[PDB]
Amino acid sequence: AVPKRRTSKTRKNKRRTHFKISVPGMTECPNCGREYKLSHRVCKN
Amino acid sequence: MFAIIETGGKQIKVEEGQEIFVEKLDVNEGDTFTFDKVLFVGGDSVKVGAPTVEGATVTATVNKQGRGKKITVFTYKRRKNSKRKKGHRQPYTKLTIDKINA
Amino acid sequence: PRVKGGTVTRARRKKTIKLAKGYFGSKHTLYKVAKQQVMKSGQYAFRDRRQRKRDFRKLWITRINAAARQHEMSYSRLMNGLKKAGIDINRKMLSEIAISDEKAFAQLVTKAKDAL
Amino acid sequence: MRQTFMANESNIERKWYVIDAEGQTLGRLSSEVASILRGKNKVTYTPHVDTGDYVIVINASKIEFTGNKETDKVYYRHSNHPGGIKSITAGELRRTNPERLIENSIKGMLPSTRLGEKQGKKLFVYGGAEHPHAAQQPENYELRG
Amino acid sequence: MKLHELKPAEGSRKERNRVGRGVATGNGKTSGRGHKGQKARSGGGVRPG
Amino acid sequence: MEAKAVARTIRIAPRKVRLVLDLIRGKNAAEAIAILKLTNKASSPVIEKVLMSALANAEHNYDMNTDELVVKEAYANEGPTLKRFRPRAQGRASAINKRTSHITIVVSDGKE
Amino acid sequence: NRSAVSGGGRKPWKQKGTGRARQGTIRAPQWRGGGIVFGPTPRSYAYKMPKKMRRLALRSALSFKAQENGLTVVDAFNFEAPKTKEFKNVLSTLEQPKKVLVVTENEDVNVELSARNIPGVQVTTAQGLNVLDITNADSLVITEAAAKKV
RNA sequence: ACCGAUAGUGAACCAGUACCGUGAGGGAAAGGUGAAAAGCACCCCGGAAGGGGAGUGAAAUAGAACCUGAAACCGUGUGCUUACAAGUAGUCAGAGCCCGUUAAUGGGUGAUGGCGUGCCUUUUGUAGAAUGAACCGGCGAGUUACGAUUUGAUGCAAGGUU
RNA sequence: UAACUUGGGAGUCAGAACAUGGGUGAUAAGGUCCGUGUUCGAAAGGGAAACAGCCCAGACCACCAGCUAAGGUCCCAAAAU
RNA sequence: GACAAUGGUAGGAGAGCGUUCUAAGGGCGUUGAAGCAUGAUCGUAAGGACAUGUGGAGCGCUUAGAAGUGAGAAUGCCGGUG
Ligand SMILES: [Mg+2]
Ligand SMILES: [Mg+2]
Ligand SMILES: [Mg+2]
Ligand SMILES: [Mg+2]
Ligand SMILES: [Mg+2]
Ligand SMILES: [Mg+2]
Ligand SMILES: [Mg+2]
Ligand SMILES: [Mg+2]
Ligand SMILES: [Mg+2]
Ligand SMILES: [Mg+2]
Ligand SMILES: [Mg+2]
Ligand SMILES: [Mg+2]
Ligand SMILES: [Mg+2]
Ligand SMILES: [Mg+2]
Ligand SMILES: [Mg+2]
Ligand SMILES: [Mg+2]
Ligand SMILES: [Mg+2]
Ligand SMILES: [Mg+2]
Ligand SMILES: [Mg+2]
Ligand SMILES: [Mg+2]
Ligand SMILES: [Mg+2]
Ligand SMILES: [Mg+2]
Ligand SMILES: [Mg+2]
Ligand SMILES: [Mg+2]
Ligand SMILES: [Mg+2]
Ligand SMILES: [Mg+2]
Ligand SMILES: [Mg+2]
Ligand SMILES: [Mg+2]
Ligand SMILES: [Mn+2]
Ligand SMILES: [Mn+2]
Ligand SMILES: [Mn+2]
Ligand SMILES: [Mn+2]
Ligand SMILES: [Mn+2]
Ligand SMILES: [Mn+2]
Ligand SMILES: [Mn+2]
Ligand SMILES: [Mn+2]
Ligand SMILES: [Mn+2]
Ligand SMILES: [Mn+2]
Ligand SMILES: [Mn+2]
Ligand SMILES: [Mn+2]
Ligand SMILES: [Mn+2]
Ligand SMILES: [Mn+2]
Ligand SMILES: [Mn+2]
Ligand SMILES: [Mn+2]
Ligand SMILES: [Mn+2]
Ligand SMILES: [Mn+2]
Ligand SMILES: [Mn+2]
Ligand SMILES: [Mn+2]
Ligand SMILES: [Mn+2]
Ligand SMILES: [Mn+2]
Ligand SMILES: [Mn+2]
Ligand SMILES: [Mn+2]
Ligand SMILES: [Mn+2]
Ligand SMILES: [Mn+2]
Ligand SMILES: [Mn+2]
Ligand SMILES: [Mn+2]
Ligand SMILES: [Mn+2]
Ligand SMILES: [Mn+2]
Ligand SMILES: [Mn+2]
Ligand SMILES: [Mn+2]
Ligand SMILES: [Mn+2]
Ligand SMILES: [Mn+2]
Ligand SMILES: [Mn+2]
Ligand SMILES: [Mn+2]
Ligand SMILES: [Mn+2]
Ligand SMILES: [Mn+2]
Ligand SMILES: [Mn+2]
Ligand SMILES: [Mn+2]
Ligand SMILES: [Mn+2]
Ligand SMILES: [Mn+2]
Ligand SMILES: [Mn+2]
Ligand SMILES: [Mn+2]
Ligand SMILES: [Mn+2]
Ligand SMILES: [Mn+2]
Ligand SMILES: [Mn+2]
Ligand SMILES: [Mn+2]
Ligand SMILES: [Mn+2]
Ligand SMILES: [Mn+2]
Repeated sequence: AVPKRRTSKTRKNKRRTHFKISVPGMTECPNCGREYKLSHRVCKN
Repeated sequence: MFAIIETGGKQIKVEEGQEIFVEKLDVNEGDTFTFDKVLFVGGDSVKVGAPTVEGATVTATVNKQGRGKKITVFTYKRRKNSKRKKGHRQPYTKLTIDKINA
Repeated sequence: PRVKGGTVTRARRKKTIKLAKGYFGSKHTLYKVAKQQVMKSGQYAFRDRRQRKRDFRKLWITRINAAARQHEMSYSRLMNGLKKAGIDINRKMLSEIAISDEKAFAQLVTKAKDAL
Repeated sequence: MRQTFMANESNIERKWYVIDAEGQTLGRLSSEVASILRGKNKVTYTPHVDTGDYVIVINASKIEFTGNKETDKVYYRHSNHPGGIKSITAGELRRTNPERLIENSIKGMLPSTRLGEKQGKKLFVYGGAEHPHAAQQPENYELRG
Repeated sequence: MKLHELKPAEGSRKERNRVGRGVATGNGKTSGRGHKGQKARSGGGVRPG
Repeated sequence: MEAKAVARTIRIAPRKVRLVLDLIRGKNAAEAIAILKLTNKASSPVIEKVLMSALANAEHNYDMNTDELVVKEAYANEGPTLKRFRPRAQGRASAINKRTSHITIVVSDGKE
Repeated sequence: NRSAVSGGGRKPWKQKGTGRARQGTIRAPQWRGGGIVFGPTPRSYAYKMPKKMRRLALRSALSFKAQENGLTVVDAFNFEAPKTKEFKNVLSTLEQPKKVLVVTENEDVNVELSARNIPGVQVTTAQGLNVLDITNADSLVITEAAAKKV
């Protein structure tokens, strides 16, 4: 099966509104500097 | 007050002092024209022409003798290979009114 | 002498595109599509200019019908009586009168009931 | 575009009117009320806007028919499911809440335009004699022949 | 007749006709329809059947 | 004035780079670097290096205070694209587009 | 034309089965780098006129120069000079033909004056006679024109 | 009164060459910085690529994939607008908001109302569910030679013409 | 208010419905074959809900003027509750 | 100045627009040509100008002459991009 008519720039963009990526949940290292991902390790300091 | 002068092919309700537009009068640009057909006269003390309120007249200074914006007149018949395109600009006379029934 | 393409086609086409302005997406962009929408546009406007003359006459007439009903008289009889009295006023006029001067329209009406 | 007047929602006003349905035939009430709802009965009428007045029909329960419309007149309906013409109800079933009788009947005499759909929201029907809507202070309205 | 002003005799020379150059021109099928406006165009020089 | 920097013909497709770019756009430069370091997409390190270089010559060249800096604008544009194939069944080949893109970032203070 | 172009003669693909257009040659006119349809080819561009007509043209041109301004002169001198420019002390204008009776080489090497052209009368073309602006026949050549073109 | 880089040779470039076929054989694409290499010393971010300064230059918004740099196509910013509405997308009517012209009874947007089934081909008849076209660009079809005939024009004329 | 003569250039030789006089079929066909008339083809506009062939009527162009035709006049929807 | 006519497929007749080159005249151009872009400009149509930006060296106008002279469709060819 093939598309029977080309998608318009408008249709194709409407189809894409949900296709983002969410900004990662993140938190400041207490007194270390570089921030890290939530409930994840604080690294080597 | 009101006019209801019959100035083009059409009736026109003029109020005196308001510039109006009408199909061209071919009278020179500065000159004063008078409208000799007045069908009605409003405000206080109305006269109702049947037709033309008799002797009543509207006076108007001529303002301009222009032609309106071009309108292309395009047209076609599908699957028949025919079309016509004609430009058109309809000539007019703009003029301010002054003194109704005068 | 060979003659090359050059300018001409592009200016013809660009003319056509600029002609197509409020148009939806590809209708304002591609020459083929836009040429078609402009052609049809011309035809539509040509007929519409003619019909518009009617579409206003009817609106006037309904306003007259209303103003007449208000004085307990149908538009049919109002126009017949205005004819018989020889009033020869316009419909656009008769209605703008009914809007901007009730006393006057009432007077014309009374003129119309007379000679009926 | 020489000089024709066009009313708008800055140059407009719409009153509230009450209408007693008892003793009235359905259709001949309905048409009249529809024209009321549309603004057809004023010289300020102008097609691209709603210039109509508000209408409350009252004693909707007492609207009456001709013929054997108590029977014979069937109102259909379809659910968009197969065999779904759940459809039939006798026109007689104005006993079953008839605010819908008059509402549907008038509403079907208004244009399908979205403006027309909003024009039809100015209707208010009640089978009872009292209506909630005093405050809007409706004037009573004679039903012309 | 100053050579930057030459003019041909008042009745001499009409412009040549170019078929197949648009629809307004009045030729675009060019001429005929559907039959032996094919290129060989052989009505065999003088004959019927 | 308010400084910028650009990386050209990075070999990531523009659709892909743009996803990471949207998170960063309009943000304070510090948290922009954070979101960049944590977002685990392929374009993130590249975009990071670009934003770093941008803040860098925003200081060494135009001598702005680095900490007050904001990501005024970021985007990616189609670059030239390398064109390759991919042999298929029945012996047909078919197109593949290794696309590339120009990434741009512009940091800022106040108007003047 | 397509018969000329360096290729051709194998069908690019079978008629049917391809989902492509029919094609016969890679050099057919709608192809890039294909043959040309009805291009220019070499040919004459030259035509006969009745002889009397040519003579009429000539009288017409000469008498044209006469009805405006076409002057007549003594005759020639020596070897090779830009003293011909000095010769239009006689006050000829920017475009001129000298008309010698028969090949006055030397008068002929009054040439690279910007816009002057001398021939013998046995020549005397309608064109040269026409861009002309101001002609100068001398006398021998003038009488020879009058002899031949009567 | 031939071409001017899809032209003109197949070949303006180390063409009968990349490439393809066992072979005979088939057979491309690909020209342009600047007047001058003066082809960006040096500082900076980067492993590099690439970039911002600083410089060369009339110009690098001429920086080498380099004259001009159209369209399709991809993006970033926003002025008007849009989540009760059935749309060949426009046209006619028209409020609101924003703007200020090759100043003329101006420009952008458009709540809402009227009307409204693309184009081409081919057909008695096509919105057609009959054909064709993804889109944009370039290129792509009555010509020339000779003869015949007819009309117009010009010269002579019982002659005209080589 | 045309007609005919001579010459240059043509296109056409698939027709369609409706009405009507008829053959064929079954006083079947949106059938078929002839006669006559209109319309379509090549005809936009109004009516017949929509609807080449029906009814009214033939668009040089602009107008927010008027009278009409077929068809209409409670509401959708112009006009007689 | 009245008056009449002006729907149209195949098709016949007419008058014109624009493109490249040529001839002659007359001009513009680094104080910025062609080209490209934008605009609320003009003509009954094809089409013609003007201003601003870009561009960096060529080009109009008039009269005539000659044509590889006008593209949206060929499951057309090449290229780019969806
Ligand atoms: Mg719009
Ligand atoms: Mg057009
Ligand atoms: Mg009952
Ligand atoms: Mg033929
Ligand atoms: Mg073959
Ligand atoms: Mg000498
Ligand atoms: Mg020649
Ligand atoms: Mg083999
Ligand atoms: Mg470093
Ligand atoms: Mg380093
Ligand atoms: Mg610099
Ligand atoms: Mg630089
Ligand atoms: Mg409007
Ligand atoms: Mg609309
Ligand atoms: Mg003759
Ligand atoms: Mg003769
Ligand atoms: Mg019969
Ligand atoms: Mg029969
Ligand atoms: Mg018949
Ligand atoms: Mg019709
Ligand atoms: Mg039709
Ligand atoms: Mg309706
Ligand atoms: Mg020009
Ligand atoms: Mg100029
Ligand atoms: Mg400049
Ligand atoms: Mg322009
Ligand atoms: Mg010519
Ligand atoms: Mg094509
Ligand atoms: Mn998006
Ligand atoms: Mn072309
Ligand atoms: Mn609907
Ligand atoms: Mn012609
Ligand atoms: Mn024709
Ligand atoms: Mn054909
Ligand atoms: Mn034929
Ligand atoms: Mn052949
Ligand atoms: Mn034979
Ligand atoms: Mn294989
Ligand atoms: Mn060959
Ligand atoms: Mn295919
Ligand atoms: Mn070639
Ligand atoms: Mn050339
Ligand atoms: Mn080549
Ligand atoms: Mn080129
Ligand atoms: Mn060089
Ligand atoms: Mn470097
Ligand atoms: Mn410099
Ligand atoms: Mn490039
Ligand atoms: Mn460039
Ligand atoms: Mn809403
Ligand atoms: Mn529907
Ligand atoms: Mn509709
Ligand atoms: Mn065509
Ligand atoms: Mn189709
Ligand atoms: Mn077929
Ligand atoms: Mn297709
Ligand atoms: Mn026959
Ligand atoms: Mn037949
Ligand atoms: Mn029958
Ligand atoms: Mn039949
Ligand atoms: Mn008979
Ligand atoms: Mn036909
Ligand atoms: Mn019709
Ligand atoms: Mn006819
Ligand atoms: Mn109709
Ligand atoms: Mn029907
Ligand atoms: Mn209809
Ligand atoms: Mn009647
Ligand atoms: Mn009504
Ligand atoms: Mn005609
Ligand atoms: Mn007519
Ligand atoms: Mn012809
Ligand atoms: Mn300068
Ligand atoms: Mn040129
Ligand atoms: Mn010039
Ligand atoms: Mn061509
Ligand atoms: Mn194409
Ligand atoms: Mn392709």
